[PDB]
Amino acid sequence: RFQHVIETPEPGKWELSGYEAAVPITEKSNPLTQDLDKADAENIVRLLGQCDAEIFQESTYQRLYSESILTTMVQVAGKVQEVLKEPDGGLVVLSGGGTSGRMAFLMSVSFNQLMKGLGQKPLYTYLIAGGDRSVVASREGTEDSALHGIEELKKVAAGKKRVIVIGISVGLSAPFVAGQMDCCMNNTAVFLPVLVGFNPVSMARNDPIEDWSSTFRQVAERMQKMQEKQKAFVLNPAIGPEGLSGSSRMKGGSATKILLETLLLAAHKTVDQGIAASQRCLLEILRTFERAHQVTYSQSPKIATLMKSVSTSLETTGHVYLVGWQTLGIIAIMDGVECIHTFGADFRDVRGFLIGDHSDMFNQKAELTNQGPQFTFSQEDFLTSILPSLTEIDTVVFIFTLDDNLTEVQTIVEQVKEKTNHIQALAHSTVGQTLPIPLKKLFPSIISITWPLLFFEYEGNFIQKFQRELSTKWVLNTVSTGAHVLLGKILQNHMLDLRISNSKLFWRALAMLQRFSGQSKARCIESLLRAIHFPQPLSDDIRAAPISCHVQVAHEKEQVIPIALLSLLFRCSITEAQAHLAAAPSVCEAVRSALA
Ligand SMILES: O=P(O)(O)OC[C@@]1(O)OC[C@@H](O)[C@@H](O)[C@@H]1O
Ligand SMILES: [Ca+2]
Repeated sequence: RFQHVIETPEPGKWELSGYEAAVPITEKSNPLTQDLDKADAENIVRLLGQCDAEIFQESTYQRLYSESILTTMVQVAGKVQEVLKEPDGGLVVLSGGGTSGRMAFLMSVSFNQLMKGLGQKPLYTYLIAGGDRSVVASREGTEDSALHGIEELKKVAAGKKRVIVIGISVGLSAPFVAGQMDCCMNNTAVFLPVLVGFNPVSMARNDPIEDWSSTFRQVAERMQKMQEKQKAFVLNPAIGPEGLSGSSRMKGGSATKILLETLLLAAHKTVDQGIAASQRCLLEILRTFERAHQVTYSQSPKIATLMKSVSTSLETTGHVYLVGWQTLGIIAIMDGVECIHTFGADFRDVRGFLIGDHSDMFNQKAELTNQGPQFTFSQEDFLTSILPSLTEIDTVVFIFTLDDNLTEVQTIVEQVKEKTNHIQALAHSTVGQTLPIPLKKLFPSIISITWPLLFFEYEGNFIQKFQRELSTKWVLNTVSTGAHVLLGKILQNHMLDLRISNSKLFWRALAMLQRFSGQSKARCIESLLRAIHFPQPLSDDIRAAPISCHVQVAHEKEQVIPIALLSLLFRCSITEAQAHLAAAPSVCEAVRSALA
C-alpha cells in the first residue's frame, strides 16, 4: 500500500533529496509564504494576493501565456466548436472532484446560460464526484473511485455521437477523472478527452487506484501519446505552488476557471461570429482577467478588515454566511465548503448561499431537497432555516452587483441586521453606477469594486460576469483562508488541521508527518494509522487495509495530523498527545512548542 512513499531524508540531507525532487508542484511549499502561519491579516492578504497573481506570470516554459499552452487551447476550442455546430448527438461534459467538480458545475451553468441567451439548445453537463450533494457538502472521498467516474460518464453520454470530456484535476490526481480519460481513449470515434491540471505529467499520481489497473500518471502518459494524433489533449499550464500548500481551490481553481472560460468563449465565438480561436485573442481575454487581479487587490485594506471580522465570529463560536446573488452565490457556496477539510471546520462554520434562480443548474436536485443541514444553499434555505436562528455573534457577507434586484438585497440585509451588526458587502458595479442611498447607509464601509465597460463585441458581457465571479472568488478565498490562519489552524504554510477526506489528503498527511518529525516512513505511517483508528489499536489487518478504509475512519475526525505528530515528537501515546494539544491555545502553538 505504501511502496510509492519515499523514505524520509536523514537530518541535514533534505537538500537535493530524491524525496524533495518527487514532491508535485501542486503539493510544494511556496517559497514566499513560509511564514503565513504567523502573518497578521494585512500580511496574509499581501501573501495570498501575490500567490493569486502568479497564475498570470509569464523562465516562460509551459506557463498559461506560453505559445505551447495557447496552441493547445486553440486546438481544444477547435474540437469543442465541432460539437457546438452539431447539437444533434453532441455533448460537452466537464468533470472533477471537490472544487474541480464545482468548477465543472459552474462552467456548465455559465455556458448553458450563454447558449440559452442565444436561443440555442444547451449542450453542457457536469459530473461531480458524489453527485449534487458534493456541490454543497464535503464529500471528497467519492472521487477515489475510477469506476464511479466511468459509470457517471456512460450515463450522460448514452445515445450521443460526439462527446467532449473535460476532466479537471489540479493535482493530476483524482481517480474519478483518470477512469473517465482512460475510457474516453477506448472510443475516440465518440469521445474527445481533455485533461486539465497544474502539474507536469511526470508528477501525476502514480500510486495505485483501488478499482483501476492504470494509475493517473499512466492514463496521462496514454493521453500524451494520443495528443500526437489530436485524439486527446493534456492542458497542464505551470502556475507554481499554492500559498497554503496543496490548497488547489486557490490558484488551481482560479487557473481552471480562466483557462476554461477563455477557451470555451473562443469556441462559441467561432460558431456564432465565425472568428476562429487564436493565441492573440485568447491572450486579450486572459489579460482582462489579469487586470481583474489589480482591481480586486486594490481593496486589500478592506479585505483584511473583513478577514478579521470573520475570524472574530469563528473564534467566538459564531457562524459565517456568504450570501451571493445569482452566480456569485455559486462562488460563495464553493468557498465555505472547502473550509471543512482544509482547516477542520464544522459544516456549520462557513456556508455559502445563492439568492435568485437556480432552476436550470442542477441535474439531480432531488439529491438535495430536504436532505439535512449539511445540504442547505438556496434562497429558501437561507430565509427559512438560517435567518430565524442568526445570533449577534454571526457574520453575514452579502455579495451582489448593481444589476441585481437591490430592493431584495436591501430587504434581506435589513432582516439580517435585526439579528447581527456583523454585516459587510462586496458590491460589483460598472463605472457610472452608484449604490442606492439606503445600501450606502447599511454598508458605510462597503467593499465597492468598480469595473470599466468592456467592448469585446461577442464576449464583453460574459467576461464582465466572469471577472466579477473571479474577483469574488479571490476575496472570499483570501478571507476564509486568512480567518482560519489567524486562529492557529496551519503550520508554516501547511494544512496542520487537515481532515483526511480522500486519498490525496491521506498522502499529504503522511508527507506532513515526515517533513515535520524527520522520522522514518515506517514510524510516520504507524503514527498516522494509530491516530486515525484510535481508540482501535493497530493490527496487521489495519496496516494492510486499503487507503479508502483509513479515509472512511479519518474523514470526520479533527486534529489527526497534530495528534500523530505530537505522538512522534514526544514518543508518547495518543491520550498523552491529546492532553498536550488540549493544554495549548491552538494546534499551531502546540506543534511549534513541541518543535522548539
Ligand atoms: O483533483 P484535484 O483538483 O487536485 O483535487 C480534488 C479535491 O477534491 O481533492 C481534495 C481537496 O484538495 C479538494 O479541495 C480538491 O478539490
Ligand atoms: Ca467530528
